[PDB]
Amino acid sequence: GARLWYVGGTQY
Amino acid sequence: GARLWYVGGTQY
Amino acid sequence: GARLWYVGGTQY
Amino acid sequence: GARLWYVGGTQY
Amino acid sequence: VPHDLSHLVFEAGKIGRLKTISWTPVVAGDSFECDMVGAIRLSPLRRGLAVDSRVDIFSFYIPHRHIYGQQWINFMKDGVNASPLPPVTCSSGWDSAAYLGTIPSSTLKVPKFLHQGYLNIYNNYFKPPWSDDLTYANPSNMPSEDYKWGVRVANLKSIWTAPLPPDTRTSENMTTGTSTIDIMGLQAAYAKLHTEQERDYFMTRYRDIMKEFGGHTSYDGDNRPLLLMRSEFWASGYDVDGTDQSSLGQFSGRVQQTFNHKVPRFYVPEHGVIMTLAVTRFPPTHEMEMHYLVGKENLTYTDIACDPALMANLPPREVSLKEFFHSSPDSAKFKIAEGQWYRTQPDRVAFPYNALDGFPFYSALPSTDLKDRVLVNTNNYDEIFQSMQLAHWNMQTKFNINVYRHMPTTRDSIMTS
Amino acid sequence: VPHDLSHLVFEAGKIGRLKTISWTPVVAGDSFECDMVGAIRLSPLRRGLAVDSRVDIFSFYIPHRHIYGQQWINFMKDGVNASPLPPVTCSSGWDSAAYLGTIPSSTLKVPKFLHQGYLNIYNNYFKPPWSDDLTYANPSNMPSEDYKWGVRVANLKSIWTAPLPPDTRTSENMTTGTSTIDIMGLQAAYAKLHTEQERDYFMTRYRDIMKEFGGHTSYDGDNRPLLLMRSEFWASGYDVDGTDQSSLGQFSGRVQQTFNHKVPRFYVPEHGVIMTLAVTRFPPTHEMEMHYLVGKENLTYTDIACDPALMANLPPREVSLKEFFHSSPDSAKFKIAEGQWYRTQPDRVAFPYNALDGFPFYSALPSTDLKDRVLVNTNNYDEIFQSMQLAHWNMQTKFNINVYRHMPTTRDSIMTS
Repeated sequence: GARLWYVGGTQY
Repeated sequence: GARLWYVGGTQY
Repeated sequence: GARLWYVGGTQY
Repeated sequence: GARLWYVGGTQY
Repeated sequence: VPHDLSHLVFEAGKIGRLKTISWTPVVAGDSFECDMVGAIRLSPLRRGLAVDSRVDIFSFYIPHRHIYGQQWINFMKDGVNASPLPPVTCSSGWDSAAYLGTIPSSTLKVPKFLHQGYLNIYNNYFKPPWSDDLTYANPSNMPSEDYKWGVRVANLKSIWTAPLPPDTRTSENMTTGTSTIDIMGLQAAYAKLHTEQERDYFMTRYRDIMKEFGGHTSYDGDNRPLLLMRSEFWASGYDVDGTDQSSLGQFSGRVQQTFNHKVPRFYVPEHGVIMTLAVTRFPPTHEMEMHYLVGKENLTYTDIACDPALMANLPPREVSLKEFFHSSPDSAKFKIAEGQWYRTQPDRVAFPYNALDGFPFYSALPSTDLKDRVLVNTNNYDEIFQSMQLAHWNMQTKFNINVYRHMPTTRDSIMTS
Repeated sequence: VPHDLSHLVFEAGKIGRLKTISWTPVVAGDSFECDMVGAIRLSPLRRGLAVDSRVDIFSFYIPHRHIYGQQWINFMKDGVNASPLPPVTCSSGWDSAAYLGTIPSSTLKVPKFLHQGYLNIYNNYFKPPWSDDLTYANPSNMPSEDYKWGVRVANLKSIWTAPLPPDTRTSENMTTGTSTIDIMGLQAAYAKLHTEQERDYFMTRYRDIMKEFGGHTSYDGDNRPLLLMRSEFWASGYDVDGTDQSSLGQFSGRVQQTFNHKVPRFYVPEHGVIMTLAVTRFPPTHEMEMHYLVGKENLTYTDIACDPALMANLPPREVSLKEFFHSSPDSAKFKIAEGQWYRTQPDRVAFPYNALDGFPFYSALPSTDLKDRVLVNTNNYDEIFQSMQLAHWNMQTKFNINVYRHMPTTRDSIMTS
């Protein structure tokens, strides 16, 4: 579904 | 575009 | 014809 | 592409 | 003309560490394409296969200018009599540049663009985003295992493995008057916090705070290595049945995975290196993770009802490794989004397992510390393999590269003529 | 939504100096388009029209990052509580920012991106290419007339007005042995000189030495203002016939030129300024230039025959302002390409003229110095006009701009709500 994890950008 | 100037009505 | 002036690049 | 190795002929 | 720069690669590394497997110096104006095809193997594990590991192969382009800055610019300008480009220094070990997929020259020194190039690729795409940059000067400055097998990459997103940014505000004060508040000031207060919150959660990167403006930033605006191609896959294999008197009913999982990666032709704007790195990881399955609601004792209306109005309107919740792990200290905290426990589900491993070596799971308890307990804890996989002098995983690939240039030629260079 | 940022422009400046006529601060992600339409007038000249002047209007995009570098990056990241961006300082004169087409704030200070922005646009597209950068810190550091009317642009290519780069080698030694030369070393000697010669003549710019590699460099690689649009035209008008007892048979040339410039819609990647500058110039017609072959006394086979083999194979020829101008010192030199006198022809002005004010020609002798005698000598046009408190040329244009954003709105900002 919708986004979940938020680190402050993109983490591979 | 959209309105800008606001005097409190109409000023000729 | 062919180029002539050469300054070392572009001069406006 | 093009040749590379040069020994002075053919080496098997 | 086509320059066949193909070569074989015999690789090996740890589990959650980024490692360079191939690099090809490129010149300004040449087109680069590669077809990397091989097989990925894990060290022999102690029992039969249980869970497939996921593999990520990356190819990036980092122009030299990005690395030497103005020094490079001058070098190109100066031309033939430009001052030589100083390489970087390394540590006393034939396996002291490993992370750079190269053997440190005879003097234990190596290209800075190999080092910084690598540094730049991690600090921009792997390092957690609230995290601090690897400002290592030389490979002789990075931890032994960081430069042996490579720096630790981040665990696959879980609930506890992707906490909210630790610097995340749980409250915000507006200095008010003693017997009055400014109804208009309050409004403003909210506008500022918004801009702050966004930076904290999503735009920790310039290129990011920009994009939300509806603009774009060239990888040249923020000196970021350009991600050319990305392949991801799950490696598998088969079990081997023991058949002697003593090991009849015993198995050993053999993970042989054929993979392929294709970097489409690419136009190299300037001189630089193309780095190709690999990273092997397992889903963050811990043998002692408990469902938040089942680990936190008294269940309030806010925790159990999933009232939209509530979840959609209160501050992030600070929790401890203790509401998620069965023995874990009450003291190791992290911020979670309210109702996060309802958007997810941990994997569950019966206790009968936590006493068994051969299972690619997380035995040990997390790492009190945020960072460390996110970027994967490789070592907790040492017990999953049999014997190993080929690390945790080994790879045998044939890097089929093809570069189209405007090169002299082999005979016209050796032909003084 | 469309933001009408149109405005009128009442301009005026000198002849061969670059001057900012309009600038519009833009935000990341907005689209910018402009339609500049007006008329260009020259001050009233002393006699009838004789030669049309050419006009160049330029619109460039210089992102802020380009100007504040990392300081800007941090500013955007820091957000609301970022340290303010320090403006630049200016000189005591209401006409002390003129070149920036803006009135210096009440404290005689102005945006650095207005200053550096301008600096960057000259040092990258107008300043002669062998020439040194305008490393002015603040407008209070630039010559009075450079910042009043703007820095001097380069004269239109002539034979004497586009000499070979002054640092151009007329010879190259290869240290040889006493009684032997290395046939192979010699070969190499030639390869190096080649690379040198190219840099000298064509690739004095990184972005240039790159392009000849078959690559490309983003205006972000070398921080160069991006040239969005360019209009060029020749301004004309008509003569006015005097009709009183004394000035019947006398005329005054009136130069009224309707022009238009269109900057096609443009996507602003990041926050920055769009500078629009004008430059008015006359062809470099001197009243005393002589044909090289006619000014250099004894004509040798090499000068008169135009032997292909010869011209195509000897070093650049060093000449003096004396083989081209009738009184000029034997001492002021410049390097020309052999046979250059056969690829060209100077304009010719009868002596009857050199005693007449009202003709947009070069009266005075060149300027012993290379630089100065290339970048136009404006002042030698002062005598061509009648009276003038509107400089040499004045302009009246209506800058029809249209920006498409994602703006709040006029009522929703003043509506605490």
